[PDB]
Amino acid sequence: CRCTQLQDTIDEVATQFYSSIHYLSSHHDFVPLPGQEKVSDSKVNPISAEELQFAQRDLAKDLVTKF
Amino acid sequence: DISTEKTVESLEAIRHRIAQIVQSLTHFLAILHQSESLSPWPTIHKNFNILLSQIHSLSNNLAAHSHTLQTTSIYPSLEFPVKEQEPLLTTLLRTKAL
Amino acid sequence: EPPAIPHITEGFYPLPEIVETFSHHVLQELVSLAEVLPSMSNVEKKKKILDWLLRSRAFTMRLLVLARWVHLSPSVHRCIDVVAFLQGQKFCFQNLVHVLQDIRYQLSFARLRNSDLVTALDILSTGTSLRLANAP
Amino acid sequence: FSAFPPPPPYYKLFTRENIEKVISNMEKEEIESLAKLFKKPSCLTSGTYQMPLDSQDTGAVSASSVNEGFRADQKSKDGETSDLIKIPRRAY
Amino acid sequence: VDLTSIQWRMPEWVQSMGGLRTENVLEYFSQSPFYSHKSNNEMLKMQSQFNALDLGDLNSQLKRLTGIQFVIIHERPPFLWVIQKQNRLNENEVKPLTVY
Amino acid sequence: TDEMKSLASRLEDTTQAFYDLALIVYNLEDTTPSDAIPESLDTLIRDLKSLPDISRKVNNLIPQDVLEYIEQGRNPDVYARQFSELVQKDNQYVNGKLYAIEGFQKAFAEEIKQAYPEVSSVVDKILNEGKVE
Amino acid sequence: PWPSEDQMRKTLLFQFSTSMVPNLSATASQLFSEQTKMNYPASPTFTTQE
Amino acid sequence: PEYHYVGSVDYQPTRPSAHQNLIELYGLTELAKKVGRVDEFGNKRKMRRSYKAYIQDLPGYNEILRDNTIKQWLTNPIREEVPIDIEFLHHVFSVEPGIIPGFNPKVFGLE
Amino acid sequence: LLSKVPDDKSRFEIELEFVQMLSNPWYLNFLAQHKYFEDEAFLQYLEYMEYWREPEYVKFIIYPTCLHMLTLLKNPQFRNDISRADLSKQVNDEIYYEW
Repeated sequence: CRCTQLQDTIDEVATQFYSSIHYLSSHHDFVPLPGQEKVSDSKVNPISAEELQFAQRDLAKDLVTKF
Repeated sequence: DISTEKTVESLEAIRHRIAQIVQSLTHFLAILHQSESLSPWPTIHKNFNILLSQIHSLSNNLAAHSHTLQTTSIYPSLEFPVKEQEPLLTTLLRTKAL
Repeated sequence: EPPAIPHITEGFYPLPEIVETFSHHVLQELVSLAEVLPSMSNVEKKKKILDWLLRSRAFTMRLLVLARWVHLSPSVHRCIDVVAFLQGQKFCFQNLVHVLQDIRYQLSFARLRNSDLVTALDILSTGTSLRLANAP
Repeated sequence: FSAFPPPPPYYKLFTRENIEKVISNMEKEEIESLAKLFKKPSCLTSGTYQMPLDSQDTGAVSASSVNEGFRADQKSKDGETSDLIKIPRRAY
Repeated sequence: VDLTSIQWRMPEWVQSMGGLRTENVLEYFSQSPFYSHKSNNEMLKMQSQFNALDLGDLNSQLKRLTGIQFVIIHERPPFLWVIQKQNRLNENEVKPLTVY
Repeated sequence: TDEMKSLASRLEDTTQAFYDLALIVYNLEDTTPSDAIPESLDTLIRDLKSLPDISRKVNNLIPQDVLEYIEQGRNPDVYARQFSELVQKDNQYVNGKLYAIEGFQKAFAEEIKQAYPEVSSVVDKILNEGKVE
Repeated sequence: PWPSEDQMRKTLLFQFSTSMVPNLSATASQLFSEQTKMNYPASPTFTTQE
Repeated sequence: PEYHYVGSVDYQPTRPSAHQNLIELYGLTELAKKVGRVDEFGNKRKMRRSYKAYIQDLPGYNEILRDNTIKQWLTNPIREEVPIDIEFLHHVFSVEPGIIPGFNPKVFGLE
Repeated sequence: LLSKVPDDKSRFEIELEFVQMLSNPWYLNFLAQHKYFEDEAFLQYLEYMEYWREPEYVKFIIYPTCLHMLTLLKNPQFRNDISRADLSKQVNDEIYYEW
């Protein structure tokens, strides 16, 4: 009972590792530098800058709670 | 296109033959169902015979147009594509032996 | 200095090779047409000479376009190399994700779960008592 | 459209004739001996797993960071300092 | 191996590339036991290594070539495509050996 | 480029030699001196000899896809455009991916810090070990 | 729940069977069918890998 | 008092960094000036889809054709030279002035 | 009457796998369609499969269902109804639910 569930939780952690990184890579990243931002809007599928920060903060919180 | 129309009349003939044998098989089925006890051997035997005559005629047609029927090949397209979503096609054109 | 970066060597035809094979093929085609010609009608001689002249001129033009575009070759090549690098960085991200999935798979392969003794005891008596009682 | 492998050819071999020939063999006590060799169930003890005999080993897959063992009717717990823990040893 | 009774597909391949295309229909075909690796389309694929191409080029080079070729007979974008294993010894005349 | 200029000069010379000879043979009349049409053919062959040596002088490399573009009649300047454009595009793309993980790490480290303060020294040492001297 | 179809494909009974059977058989044929790095210039279309 | 595998390997950052503006770094900005969609003044850059811009200079009506033969001339490149007998070709190329049917001089595009 | 050509070890690997096949209901359905239940030899071979219920032997079997399946198949009316597609789906669904 207990032992199997904890086993499930560490499995849950690994899944969270790659899930998290993948989510972040998937969603908008364009950073202009000097120049002006420009996108391949279709392939990009951007997300809001604030949406980004909030989502990565959320992801950190979830992972630390898992630990 | 001449080969195509020759194959057309050929497969028309086989269509007619198979039509007639469907009618004879359905008739047989009806006579079977007609009486709750199984039917008398004379009559069923008679019907086996007519069935034989039908299938013999069919085999003759197929061997006569055997060359033109094994050169031609069947694929569905164009207008079936409206109903193409269905596996009915695969079941209808399947040539797996029983 | 500008930072080292892989230089991309394949996918590229040296302009000198292109012009060389083009010269040599056009000349072969001339030699080849020069034998069929004495066996042909005069009107046909002319018709074939004409056709070759114009086809070969179209090819020469393709090479003229090439020659003019050449001056952008090093710039473009530099691009190609940069893109190569950046692609490699993306490949890095993806590749990591795949490795993480793979080790998660090995993870499910390594855990062990507490035995279903119930089913085992039922199978002592050679039936799956569960699947029978349950099922209508 | 979907299909699966047919069972062994020797299923097709069975007849109650050859069965009766092997009970006649039993009554007496080549072909018959081959039949009974065919009828025995010779189980196997060890060594073959594919389509292991014991569960998988962690040292077998990669390097193992620690080893331990606990005595019969005794457990180990000690006090070492990371956040100054005083708790059971496996769990730590 | 009897090739006619059987029904084949690789949804894993389709998802890997993505959607079902003209060219992806011919690649899909390339994965199938129906395709033959001695094919003329395979010889072409071997000759060009990671470069763009064009489709009109594909038919025009199919005729230029002599031997066993797999072409699209009819094409319907949403669901179904039609391929045939035609053999042309010379250009402009082809003997269809199989349909697919 | 002086060599490139000599090459495209000889190329244009050549396409004009073709044009001239095709004209000469299309408009053929007794008045035309016979010595004038083999002279044109001469100029042509000797052009096609000059082409390999000069070619050997240039020495740039053409991308395959460029050759393909020229083949299909497409403008090679379009290729150059697509690649510079792509350099910028992928630049921003990658850069921002690295930033996205950056913020992800910083969030994770702060959350660890409040959650597991005893190892704060460790995590700071972790950020410091990634950087250059 | 029960034996994997592909495991059925690979089972030693089938391989034994099809050893004795010619590969020409029709239901075995249905089961049978069911069973990098580049220096080259990248494509000038932008690609997000998937 | 130290966790395992933590800081086991030191690494310097990647040599080129994405965060750097690579267009400047590798000197492609002059290229972008020369080929970009937008002029450095802000006006738009028109680029034919075809290479007509270079056929525009040359005499004659010139159609744009698609022929992959030069690729093939590169897959099967030929040996170093071909034999050439000027006298034979001179002889072969003397042609009678008579007309040629079915051929128009539109390709010449003189007028 | 071809001479038997079996292998000792191989046929217990095989008989294990065959029992497993018997666990699958769709395999039973195909089996019935192919009228393998018409043959008495088959049914004697089924009783030979009874050796697989023995403890040392059953210790090897992977899918328990087959055992149950086997006792289920001892009724012939059941055989003709696993020829049926509807009942087949009923059986598959019944496992799926237990699972």
